[PDB]
Amino acid sequence: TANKTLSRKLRLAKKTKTNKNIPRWVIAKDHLKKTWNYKRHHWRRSHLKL
Amino acid sequence: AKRTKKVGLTGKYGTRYGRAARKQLLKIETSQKAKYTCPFCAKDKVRRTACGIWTCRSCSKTMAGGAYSLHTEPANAARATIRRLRLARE
Amino acid sequence: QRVLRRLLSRYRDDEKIDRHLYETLYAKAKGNMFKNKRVLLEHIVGMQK
Amino acid sequence: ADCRVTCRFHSTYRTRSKIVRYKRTPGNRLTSLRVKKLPNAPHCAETGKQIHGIPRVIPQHLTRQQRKVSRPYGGKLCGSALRAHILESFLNEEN
Amino acid sequence: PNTITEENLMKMIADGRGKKLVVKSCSKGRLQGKVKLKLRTAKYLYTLTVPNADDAKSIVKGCKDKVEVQYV
Amino acid sequence: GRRIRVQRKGAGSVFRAHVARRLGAAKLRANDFAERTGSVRGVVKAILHDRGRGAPLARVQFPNMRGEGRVNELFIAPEGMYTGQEVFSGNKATLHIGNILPVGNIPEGTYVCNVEEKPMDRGCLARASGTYCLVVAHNMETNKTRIRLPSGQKKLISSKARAMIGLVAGGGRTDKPLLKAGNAYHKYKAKRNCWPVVRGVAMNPVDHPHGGGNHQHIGVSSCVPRNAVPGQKVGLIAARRTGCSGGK
RNA sequence: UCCGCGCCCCGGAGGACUGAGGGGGAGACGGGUUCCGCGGCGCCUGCAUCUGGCCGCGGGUGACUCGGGCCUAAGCGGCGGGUGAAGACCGGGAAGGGGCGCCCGCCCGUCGAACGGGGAGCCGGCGGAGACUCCGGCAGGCGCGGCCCCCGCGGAGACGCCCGCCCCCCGGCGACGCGCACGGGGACCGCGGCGGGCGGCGCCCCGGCCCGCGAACGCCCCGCAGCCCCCGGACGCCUUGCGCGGAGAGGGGGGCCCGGGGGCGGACCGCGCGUCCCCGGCCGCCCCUGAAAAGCCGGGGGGCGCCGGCCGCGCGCCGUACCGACCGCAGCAGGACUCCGGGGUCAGCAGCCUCUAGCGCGGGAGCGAACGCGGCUCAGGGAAGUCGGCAAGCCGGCUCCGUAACCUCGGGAAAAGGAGUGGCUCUGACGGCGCCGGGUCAGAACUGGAACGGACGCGGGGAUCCCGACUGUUUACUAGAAAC
RNA sequence: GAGGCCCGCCGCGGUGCUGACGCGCAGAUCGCUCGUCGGAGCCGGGCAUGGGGGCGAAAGACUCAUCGAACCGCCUGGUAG
Repeated sequence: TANKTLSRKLRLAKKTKTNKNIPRWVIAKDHLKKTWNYKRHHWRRSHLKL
Repeated sequence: AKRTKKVGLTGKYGTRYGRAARKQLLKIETSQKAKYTCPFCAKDKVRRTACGIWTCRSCSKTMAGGAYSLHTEPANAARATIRRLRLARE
Repeated sequence: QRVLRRLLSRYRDDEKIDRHLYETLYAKAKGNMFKNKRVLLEHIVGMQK
Repeated sequence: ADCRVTCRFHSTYRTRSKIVRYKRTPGNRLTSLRVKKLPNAPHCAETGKQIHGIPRVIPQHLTRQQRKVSRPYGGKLCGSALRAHILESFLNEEN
Repeated sequence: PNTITEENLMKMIADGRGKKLVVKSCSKGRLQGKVKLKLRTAKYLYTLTVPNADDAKSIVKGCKDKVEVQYV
Repeated sequence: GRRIRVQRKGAGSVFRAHVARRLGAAKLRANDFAERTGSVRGVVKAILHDRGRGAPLARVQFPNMRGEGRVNELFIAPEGMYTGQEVFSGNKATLHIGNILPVGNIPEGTYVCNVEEKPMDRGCLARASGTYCLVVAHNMETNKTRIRLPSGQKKLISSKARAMIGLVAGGGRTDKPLLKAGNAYHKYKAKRNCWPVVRGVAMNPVDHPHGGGNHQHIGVSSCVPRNAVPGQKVGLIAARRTGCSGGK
């Protein structure tokens, strides 16, 4: 892992970037009512690439 | 100072391996570790590097030989034949 | 063995003993004849005389 | 009080290349210094004996005078092997 | 770093060969009462340990005024 | 039934030869013009131990006859080969141990090794430690030479077929008892995965024909026919006779 | 545990524990932001929380020198083709390249190892989070350009010194097993002195503790053993063990290699026993003989024409945080690879305490029932208990005595059995002497509730019979066996 | 200073208590006790061998908690007096 490949580092990077909650303004714009990303992951429970 | 009366270098194997095997090995392993006379430098320095391979410590000459003796008895008989047969041709 | 050999070599080098005597005393030293340097030194004096 | 140096190398596995010796730095801490495996000096083609004159350094970092011996066949042959070849060449010509 | 082979080498380098600065450190810690002139050529730092401070002054004059001289 | 161990062994995989760190294939010098009309001369550079072979192997350097370099040839070492020995290969090679000559030239009663089964085969006969073939007779009319193979069989070879004079070294290797299972392990590591051997009476009925009952017995004659199929051939193959009896 | 904004937060003070095969500090893999700072407790933290690996926000991984990349290993893919209904599998015999007219040339790999090989990095400092990477100092490697420059010499010899290149060949280096002992370095340790700082002090105390630093690299000088030269011509030289010598000893004088030391440049003083690591010369071992290849470098012949120095300049691509966080549904008395490894007691890397460092685990009180579990002891007897001495208990360290049948003569055997052991006060031995080290082995007094391997660690033994010779191996998760 | 030698540490196995555990710490652990500990040793990485096949110091053992023939999908909503 410390000796990561570039391809692997870039796929893992997107997961950190997309691990974000719905922006509060987007909930107001879309009148979403349900307020949770669901695609969000936690390092201990998630098994990315498994 | 005579540490063992009958078993020689076979005292290494303790009481295991039987009596017949330890008697054969006594003779075989005495020959394997023996210092033989260099056919070239006439010095008793030849020792066995590997099976069939014997090297003179002083002469530095490496010679093909029997596995446990520098010279096998068949081979000495063969040498005598070739020498006589070669002389017969010439 | 090192202590006995050190004394024997110096005596041969200083010519206190001959090299034949040194060889005889060096073989005796290897054979455990001399328990300590004092016994060697005493035997050397006796052999010399 | 606690001279635990840790590991200078990328991996902890201690192979022949990964050996460290410890000294004291000017800042009073124990240090790990890689011990490079000394290259063998050249050996005689006949006799296999370390040729004299050439030090046990990679010949890439040696310089020509230090990686050569001033004799015909200086590096390949030792002065006894070369003398033997000189004698045989002349003697065989006589017969 | 290396030790310059006397003032003859030191000044030959300081006169024509690459030279940047000659730093005169003075008697640090009183281990020695000598003064150390150190020249930074491109390749190495060369140091002349001068037993007498007066001896260093004449050597400093030999160094061209193009070489920067600092005293410490 | 499972494919039996002999069936599995022929599919390569784990039962292949442990050929790593082996010197090379021991063979005679290639038949060439200077070996057909003349004798080439080679010096024994080194007598060395092959990994899987008890017999020592000798590296003999010959001149390149098609170039300016030198050719290194690995041969089985006949007993008496020394570092610096000048061996000769060719039709006119002299009768000395380590010289390779066609067997028609070789007198009868001579002990030879690494004999060629057929002309220019690079040697296929007596190659194991202490083994030797004997020149028995020369048939000049047919240009064929009878030799006594190490098994005591006699074969007619070509007079052209070449042989190296001398017993192959390492003789008496089998006399020393292995003594321990350990020594067998070491020897077999160098050769291939053929050890340890489990008796088929010990195995289950699925694993082996001898299989397993309540009393650990073959249960049918061990003697199997020559036309038995691959799974069936497990006992004594086409035994002309069986039992320990004196004679011959 | 006490006190303090007082939470299991945090700080100070007491008492502990993990105890250098650490509950210590780091890597490989695997996770993939868990890292760090600020705020927060809605969730989770199986009690609580003001805590946090949780939630929100804003950041964080810097390389000519370290690793990838590169080379090859086991292996795998590729190959005019061969074959199979194909999918696809199998594979040298085929007009298979190279700077270059010429000339030379049978024929794969820019696959495969962040543990093998490899051109070269060290110290000091800095940040909230990182460092062989930043910054400062100081080097080394490998190119490229500018400029100057020019192709051998010395010694009796081993070789020395003041550096040519290409092809074609012949080599060398890379490049290598295991072990007992022995020697030499480095670090670690310990004990003195000395200089600086503490603590305790009822009594003593120059007796306790804490610190006293020196890297890579550049020169110079040494360096055991080993190998070699030259004179010369022998039972001598030597190791712990060996070994060695008319195929040339000893002796004398030299050359070379030695992961090393000292001096100087970078820039506290001694002394000893161990430990640990590396290294050296040996010796033992094998039906076991302990990888390869890029890359680099000699030599011979040929052809040709340099080398060097100084001064500039450059070095791309990727990895780089953190891990008590990995994998088992879980922050699961479950596993999981390495690196460094202080002191005392001791044969010990054992056990038992401790320095450094870490730290107080899915919770607290009260009570002192039965019963269970983990222990401790028990009069007299001593296996009468039980299917069977199951379980416990006995024994045990060292020293010296003293040991039977039997045997494959090696064993049995620690057979069986006995005796001693503490502390003090001395006396011998044993090296390197004036000196100056040693820490073992003996011996003697004197003492002590009749005590001593005073904890700890640490065989109970003997006589038989059956079976398998033996060391091994096995039904992962009911059979370790006489089975294999 | 020899040995598939012996005692014994980590390691690697797993004997007995027919101990704890058995709505566990755990879909095989925990505690003592024990076998071994220079060797037919042990461990990591790469690699090969694939399902009637492999691999097996043989126990029908092992092949991702699955084995006297793995798992996944499909035939298949197979058939059943």
